[PDB]
Order: sequence, then C-alpha cells, then structure tokens
Amino acid sequence: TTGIPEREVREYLMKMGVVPIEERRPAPGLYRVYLNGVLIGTVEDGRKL
Amino acid sequence: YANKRLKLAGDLLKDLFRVAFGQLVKDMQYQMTKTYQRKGERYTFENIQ
Amino acid sequence: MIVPVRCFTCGKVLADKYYEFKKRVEAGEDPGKVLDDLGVERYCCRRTLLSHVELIDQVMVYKVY
Amino acid sequence: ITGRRLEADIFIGVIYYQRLHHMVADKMHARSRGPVQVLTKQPTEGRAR
Amino acid sequence: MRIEVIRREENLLEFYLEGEDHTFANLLTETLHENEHVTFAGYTIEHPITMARKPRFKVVTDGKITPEKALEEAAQKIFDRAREVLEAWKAAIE
Amino acid sequence: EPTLTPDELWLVMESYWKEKGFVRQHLDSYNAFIDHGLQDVVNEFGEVVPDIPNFKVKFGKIRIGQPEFQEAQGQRRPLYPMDARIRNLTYSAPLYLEMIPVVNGIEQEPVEVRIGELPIMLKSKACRLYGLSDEELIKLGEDPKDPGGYFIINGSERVIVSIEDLAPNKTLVERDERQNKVVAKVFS
Amino acid sequence: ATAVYRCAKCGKEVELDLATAREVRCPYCGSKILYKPRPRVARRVKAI
DNA sequence: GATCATATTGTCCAGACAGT
DNA sequence: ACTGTCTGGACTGGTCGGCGCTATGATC
Ligand SMILES: [Zn+2]
Ligand SMILES: [Zn+2]
Repeated sequence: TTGIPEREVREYLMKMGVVPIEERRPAPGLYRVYLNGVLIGTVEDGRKL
Repeated sequence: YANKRLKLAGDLLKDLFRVAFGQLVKDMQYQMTKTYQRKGERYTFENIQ
Repeated sequence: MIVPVRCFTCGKVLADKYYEFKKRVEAGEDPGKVLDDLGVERYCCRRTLLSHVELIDQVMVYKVY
Repeated sequence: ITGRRLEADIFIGVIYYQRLHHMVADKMHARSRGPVQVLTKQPTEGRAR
Repeated sequence: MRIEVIRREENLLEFYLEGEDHTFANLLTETLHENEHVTFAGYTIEHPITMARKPRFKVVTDGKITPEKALEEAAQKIFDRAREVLEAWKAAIE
Repeated sequence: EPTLTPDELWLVMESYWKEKGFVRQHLDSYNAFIDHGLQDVVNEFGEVVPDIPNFKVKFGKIRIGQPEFQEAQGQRRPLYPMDARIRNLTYSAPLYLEMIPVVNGIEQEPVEVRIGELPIMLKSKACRLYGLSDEELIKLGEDPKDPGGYFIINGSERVIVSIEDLAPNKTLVERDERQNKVVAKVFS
Repeated sequence: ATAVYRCAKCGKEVELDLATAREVRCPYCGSKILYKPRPRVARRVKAI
C-alpha cells in the first residue's frame, strides 16, 4: 500500500457514525473502533459499520 | 502479517534525508554564527541574501 | 542470439531453414507441419529449431567499436 | 561400445538444463610460495592475491 | 598403430595398441572369439581420459597356435570380411 | 451463465502484471517520498536560529531538479544512467530549498539556494527514463526490459531491500512462560 | 604520442593526446566517453 | 590563496551476591 | 540456609568473489 492522510480517513469515519471516544466512554456492549492502531471512538453496531 | 509493516525505500530515504538535513542545518547555523562574529553586523545586514 | 548452424545432437544443419520456419509460424501455420515439410524429423533438431530465440537484433543496436 | 541392445528400456526425454556460474576455471587455486602478510608473516588469503 | 608388449607367458600375450580405440579393439576381440584355438580374448580401457587411445589386450590360446598367429588370423579375417562387404555394397549401389 | 475458466482469471492476472509491473513498491515509495517526504522533513525542521540578534531563517518550499552532473571544467550537462555507470558517477539531481530571511520579525525577500544532490531512483518520476518508449531507451543505451527501481552510486547499482519490521505505535501482548510474566511492548 | 579514438555516442573519429589533454571529450557531440578502436593487424582465432 | 594542531569519552547458562 | 537478581560470555569450520571506508576548521 501507499499511505494516505489520516485526517481525511478520521473525518470520514466520524461522519459515517462513529461516536468520538471523548464524547462516549467505552462499554462492554460497545464496539471499539481503531484507526491505524489508535483508539478513535466507539460504535454500537460494529458489523453494520 | 497484520502486525508487520514493510519499511520500503521511501521511508529509509526519508530518514536518511532527515539526518542529512539536520547535519546541514547545524553546519549552516555554525557558519552563520561564525560569519557574524568575524565579519561583523555591517557586512551581515547589508546583503542578507 | 543467433540460430545455431547445426543441431547440437546429431550435427544436422538447421540454420538454413530456420527463417522460413519462423516466417511460416508467424503466418498462422502449424509449426509441426512446417517442421515436417522442412525435413526436420528427429525431435532433437525440432528441439533446436523450436526452442531458439532470436536476440542478435537487440544486441546490434548498442555500438562497441 | 559393444553395439548390443540394452536389456532395459531406457527413459530418455528433453529436460531444460541450466549452466551455473560455479565453473572450475574460476575455482582452481594452487599455491606453493608467494606473498605473506606483513603482521603475521603468514600466507595471504584469496586466489586473487 | 604401435604395439607395446606388457607381458608374455607360454601361451598368454598382453599388449597395448596405441592410436586405436573401442572401434578396432572390440572388432578384433570378437574376431578372435571366432577362433576355436583361443581360450581367452578380451580388451579394456584403463582410463577413459589418460588411456583413451591405448587399449590393453590379453590373448590366451590352447598351445596349438601362438597368440600372435591368432591375432594375425583375426586381422586377416577382418580384412577379408571388410573387402567382401565393400564388394557387396558396390554391387548393390549400381 | 457458466463459471469462469482459469484462463480468463489468468488474463486478468496478466493485465494486473502489465499495468503495475514488478518493482511497483520501490517506484511508489520513491514517488511518495519525492512528492511530500522532503517537504514534510523540511516542515518538521521548521527553521534555523543562529546566534544573531533579531535574525532567523525560515525554510520555504523544496523542489528537485532534473538529473544532471557538473563537470570539473564548469559546464553543466544532463546526466544519464549509462554515463553514470561508465564514468563511475552518482545518478543524482540537485535539491533547491527556498530560504526566507527574517530581520527584526519581518520576513525579507526569499532566496533559493542549492542544498545538495539527491540520488534518483531508476525509472522513477524524477528520472530521465520516465515515460520513454523502448526505442528512446535503446537510443540512451538502456535495455527496454530493465525494470529500474534502483540507485546508481559512484557507478555501482544499489538496491534497497525492504525490511520486515513490526507495526509502529502498535501494542502486542505476549506471555513469557520461563520468566512467568505478562509483557506488552510497543515501538514508538 | 597522439592517438585516434572513436566516440561512444556519435561514433565519429576523435584524435587527441591522452598525455596532455585538458578534457577528454568529443568535439562533435560533446560526449565524454570514447572507445579505443580495434587495431587493423590480423589475429589468429582457433575454430573451437 | 598555503599549512598546523587537534581531533569526545540478544536468548540462555553459569558464577557471584543482597534479601528473607 | 534458600531465592530471586546482576553480570560475563559465546554464539560450527572452510571456500568463492564483491563493495565500500579510513580528515578538518582557522590563520598567515
Ligand atoms: Zn538433431
Ligand atoms: Zn562524438
């Protein structure tokens, strides 16, 4: 692969419906979302995302 | 292989260029300081290019 | 880079009929029938003619003097 | 040599064979006397020297 | 063609044949086999590189005739057979 | 519809090999480094502050020129990989960086200077063989079947071998049975 | 002690003195790479 | 433009050792 | 007297050939 800017990918992930990690804390029923090995947020339905 | 990343020629070239540019920056700073201390302030600011 | 003069096995001369074989193969003819029509019977001579790749023209373009 | 028929049917075919760069012309080395190392006064190392 | 005698017993003759190879040696040995007075007839190449053109022979007879005479008759038989084959080939070609 | 035969998949595979090639990782990595890697390094260095009161030099844009060599006499001529190989030269291109002097907090007119020569990867976007046909490569003494992707340093071909390292900034957990401990390691 | 050399690119004949050459280049096309031409004397090569 | 001092200070096995 | 910890060390032989590397800043 050839690298791409991470800011655009993070913005796209936030727009698609990923709740930011600062807004909502992780929960046992929550799906952790990682971007390049960095925890960026959580979503309720990981499979749908 | 999900935990493995390949360091291609671009990354190694970037690291080498960073080291060389740091050495060049240090040499340029030393040369500018020496020239200012030796020739004086009048010669330095009469032509900054 | 050029077609051998004789077959490496029995010494049968094949370089004379190589260019006709290449011309007929590129025209869509069956290489086996072309080899049969040229007198190439033993498969060692067929090995020599079929497996040869011409490369001298790619070497002539570079001058050494 | 004998001209007689072999008692067994011999398997013969066309196999792609490659000649490698490991040639005996570049590998034969013979030393009787010659140059020695300055430090140890012992024979040198390598066929080139 | 040079003959170098290795050893000579009362009925055994061992010799070299410089300048020859398997072609003449095998024919000479198998022609000597046709003689009923020859008990042992054989040849070998000591080394395919150093002795490539120098086979070693060994002819043993029963004492009725000498090994040299047996070799001479074998060579004469080879000569006559080759002449007959040449005549037949010349007749068949025309 | 009948299922696809392996011949059609082979045709698709051959199309992939014809489009990208076999040295794509070297060329893509070098192109990415040329496009923004030098600028990223320059920006991360930022500026140089000498021991002069109210004076500093700010680094601007950085650009790479065409591969050329300066003769000992003084003439400047274009450089080609065959000439570099024959004459034991390094196939490199000059690097130009814009420097903006700052006096008393006010930026002056920028000056563009040469900061060095950067070796050029063969058949890369900064190479003179990029976009050339087979006949043009032949006219320059280059084999059309040469894939490129290497460097010529003092007339010797140098190829960078990729390193299979661990993922940066990634934490991996492992258990040491001999020491009886749980250890997680990250490379930052 | 002058000598005749052949250019690598243009191929035309170049004459210059190696002992007292300020620059080794072809005066016709500017190429700095030259080829020493083969001598016209005969040589014996064994046929395999 | 030529010279001259100076140039920085990779796991595992076995033996010795503080700690309890 | 045991027990975990710090430190030192050695890392199979030969052969082939290649490819770099062995100064620099400041007067006079
Ligand atoms: Zn044949
Ligand atoms: Zn010329």
